Amino acid sequence: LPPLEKTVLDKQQGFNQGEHINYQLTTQIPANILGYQEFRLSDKADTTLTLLPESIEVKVAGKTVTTGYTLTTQKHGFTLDFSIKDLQNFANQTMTVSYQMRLEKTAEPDTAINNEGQLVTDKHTLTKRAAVRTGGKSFVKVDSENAKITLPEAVFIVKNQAGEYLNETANGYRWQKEKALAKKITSNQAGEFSVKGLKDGQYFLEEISAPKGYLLNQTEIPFTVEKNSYATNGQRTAPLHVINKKV
Ligand code: NA
Ligand code: NA
Repeated sequence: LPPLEKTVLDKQQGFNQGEHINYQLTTQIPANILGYQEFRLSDKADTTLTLLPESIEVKVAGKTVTTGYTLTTQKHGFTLDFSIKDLQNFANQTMTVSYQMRLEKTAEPDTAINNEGQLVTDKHTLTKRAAVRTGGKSFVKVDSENAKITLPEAVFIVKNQAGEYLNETANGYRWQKEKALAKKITSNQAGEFSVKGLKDGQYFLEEISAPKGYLLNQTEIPFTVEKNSYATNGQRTAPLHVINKKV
């Protein structure tokens, strides 16, 4: 029975919202492919993943293939419905399908985000899912003397190790040099705020606006994004306390 592999490239640190994720389906065309009535490769992903249809590339033994199939594409997946007769030329060879999907801003940190690769023939159906993640961190803005006095209207931007600034575009995040494009994050009535949709890393907060009555911390505030720095099975990780001294 023809096999099925699904892989994701460089998934070790998770991914940013907006990042283009490289996926691959691999199978092997059976020697007796002419015996089959049906042969279809597909992916159907979570709605947190958007397919880039122009990315899709079918190769056999390294060579790009453009006929011998009908491609269907939708927002969160595709189907390649192959002509049996045409696959005879590729009997006994490896076929890969490379494609990309964008992680949307609806992707929650510390959740399994699945795709589902599938090979359907008339004899059998093979299914293999893969999973990706993004990360985040919670914070709470507090008085330096009293951790229970939580402070609204504190405004921060985020920086990476290079001193670049997190920008929100329509589709997700990008690090860039212009401070005026920096996405702003503000502590709420409970003093709380978070950063969601970053891959693993060491990043920093820079306070650009203090709560009324309080000083601006001139020191950048380091924080780590990694697996479970935001949540563990729905239960939220405890916020980093960000302290403010009063005038
Ligand atoms: Na087919
Ligand atoms: Na959290």
